[PDB]
Amino acid sequence: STIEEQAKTFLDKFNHEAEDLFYQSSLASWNYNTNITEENVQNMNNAGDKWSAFLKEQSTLAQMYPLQEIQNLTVKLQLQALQQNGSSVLSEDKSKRLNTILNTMSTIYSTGKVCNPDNPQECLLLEPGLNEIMANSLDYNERLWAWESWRSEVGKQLRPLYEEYVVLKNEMARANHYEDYGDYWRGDYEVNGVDGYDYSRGQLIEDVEHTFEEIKPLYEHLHAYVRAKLMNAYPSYISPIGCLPAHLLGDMWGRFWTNLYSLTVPFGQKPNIDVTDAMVDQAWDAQRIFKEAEKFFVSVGLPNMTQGFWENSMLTDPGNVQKAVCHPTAWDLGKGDFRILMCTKVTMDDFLTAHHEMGHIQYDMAYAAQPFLLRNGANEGFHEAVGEIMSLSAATPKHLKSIGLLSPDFQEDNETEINFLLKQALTIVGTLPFTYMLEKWRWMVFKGEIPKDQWMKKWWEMKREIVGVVEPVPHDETYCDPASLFHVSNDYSFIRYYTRTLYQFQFQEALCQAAKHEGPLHKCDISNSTEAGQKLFNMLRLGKSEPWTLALENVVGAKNMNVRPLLNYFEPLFTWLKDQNKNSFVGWSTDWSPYAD
Amino acid sequence: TNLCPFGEVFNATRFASVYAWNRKRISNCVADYSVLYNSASFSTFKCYGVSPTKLNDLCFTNVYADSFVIRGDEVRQIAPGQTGKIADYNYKLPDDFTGCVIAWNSNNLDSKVGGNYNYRYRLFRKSNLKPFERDISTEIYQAGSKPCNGVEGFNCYFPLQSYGFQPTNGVGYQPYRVVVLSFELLHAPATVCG
Repeated sequence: STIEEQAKTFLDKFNHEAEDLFYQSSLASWNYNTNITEENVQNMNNAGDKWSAFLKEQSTLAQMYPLQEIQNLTVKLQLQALQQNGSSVLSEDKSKRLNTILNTMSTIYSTGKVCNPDNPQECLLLEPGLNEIMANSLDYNERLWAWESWRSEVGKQLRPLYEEYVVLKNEMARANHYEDYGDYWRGDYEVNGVDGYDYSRGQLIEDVEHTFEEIKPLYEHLHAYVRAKLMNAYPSYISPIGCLPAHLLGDMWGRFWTNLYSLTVPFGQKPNIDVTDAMVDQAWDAQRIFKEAEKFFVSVGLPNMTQGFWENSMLTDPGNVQKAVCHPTAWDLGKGDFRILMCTKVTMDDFLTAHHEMGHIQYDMAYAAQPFLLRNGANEGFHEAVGEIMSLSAATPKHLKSIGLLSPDFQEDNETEINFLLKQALTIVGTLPFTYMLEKWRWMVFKGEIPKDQWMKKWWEMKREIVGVVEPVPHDETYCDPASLFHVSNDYSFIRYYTRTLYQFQFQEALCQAAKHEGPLHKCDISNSTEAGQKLFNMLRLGKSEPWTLALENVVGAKNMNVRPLLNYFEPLFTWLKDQNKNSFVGWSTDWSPYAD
Repeated sequence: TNLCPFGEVFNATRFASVYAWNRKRISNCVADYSVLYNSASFSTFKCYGVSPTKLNDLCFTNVYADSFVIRGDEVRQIAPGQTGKIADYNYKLPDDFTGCVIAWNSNNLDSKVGGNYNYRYRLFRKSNLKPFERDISTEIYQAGSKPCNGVEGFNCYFPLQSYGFQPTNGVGYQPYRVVVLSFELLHAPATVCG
């Protein structure tokens, strides 16, 4: 007889009708992912558009209910998730043009070829073609061609399309009572309705900027060490005081520095930790791997897995009679169905991802009692952090020697832990300024603070100053470099990969402090201690029903984000870096370029 | 003495719906519950007021065998002192129940690939059902005060909903074949005794 009751009944009928459609869509997609064929290629379209029509009528009907008359927080978070109009506010012609542009950019990106016409042998595919030409090559000009020609062709056809995209998305955003597309993309960290844990859209920039300044000296010493070590490979193309060129960072764009470890190893004679050479000889297959991985989760107090998990999960490659893409995901079909489909290989990398997907499924099964719309992580960075520490705590020599992956007496020396720490740092500390700078340029361009003539000037101006990377060749306005990335061409957001790295080390330091561990934070293991698991479970069960600030405080004890635990994790390597950086030069000059002659 | 026909109560190929639960009157037969314990298939065997050991020495006037199908994580609502979508709209148990609730899995029998949508339950109702009554209707439910005259429109819905039973559902949603043996004592001779 009131607004809250009407919304409640509406949500009841939505809930008891959405699962029977989502499940059939999930089952059809599962069967297709098993069998790559043109026979069932349209079942994805059928399931998608059936559930899409359902959702669109539901969202259209959901707008007769205002948000000012609701007092229940649960119902408010439930209704606020259904009222998001999206792109339905635009006119029919505008929506058709928008969809045409969106399809065109993706088709150009996916069917885009880059080749050297003069030499026929200089032609190769993308994966494992043009992707590995940038991963295990030590040539300068050969890397430069692949760097330049990819953006001189694919990115030069996306510029007028991206300009139309910018104007159309700005028009879309300004009609949902928003300011810009950037404000649209910052709205998922926004928290309101609670006293003492509120968060605003304009405070994210302030917090990110505060953390960046604190991080800057550690990255500065790492940057100096890496630049000094890279001088041996490229002595005639770098200046000992300037910047680092963009086409030598280990991949196409520079998101990760991992592939540089083969050249920047501190102790090259010490045998690196290895488990691929043992897994082959240990008669180790997926069945035994999963049998072992269950025990670790039972040890700390987490429950057991179900019967259908073993039967319905596909593990090893089904030969060549059929195709399957297994890009890394675990599977939750709904209605109590948990399965897994992984690319099994005999390598170091696969024990860890078994534990990782195990943790994903554990998080899924933790909040299965929440209502239909609230079955998710606290924010877009929480789900990937809880699966990353399970791999951290299982690779330690304390644990491996008890399950035998390591030798019974694999010695621990300071010539091995430094190697492990630097391998960790190359992947984690080499990406934060990259994510920061990309999102900053995106925000400023969406706000209109950069006029068109400065689209490709300010990009390199911030690149050269914040992250210490310069370009090999000058680019005028006709280019579009940011659009050459997958997430940009498919309009995906990017700040989650910045926030999750902050969250995960806070979690690990809290857990290994509570587990009563004495020694360096990088030698810690929470197995055989149920207190750490019981502490993580209380956060895991919450789901989306609480703000993320409260979720963070319930485990660590602080409502904000901090870099002190990360700096403490890396302090043993920080001391070594400072000791090794006594005679070098620390800092970079912004007035240098490789083509300024 | 003939064998009490528990086969038509325990191994029938098709059963009833919860909102239209079938009710079988068992009288003047020698029911044998000793084989029930050793079946090694009963996922749930709980008796309130009586015990399995005492079940073979007590003779009862009548046996109401109410038989239906529900999800697995819902048999707990078939008990005195429970709340949910089934304890108030479909089938409720009085606080003074003196019988047994027998439930076992039937995943591979009452399920088919592609779905089995022959079982239904109520979703919306204006009130709550008092003990031991059943209501069957297809009337239009009015959420607000418009009103609506037989048309599914603005806050007007259809109250019946179907169970999506399939081979691969989780244990919480798998079909459980529930028989609620309602022991009761009346003013009539008792010969339903093992």
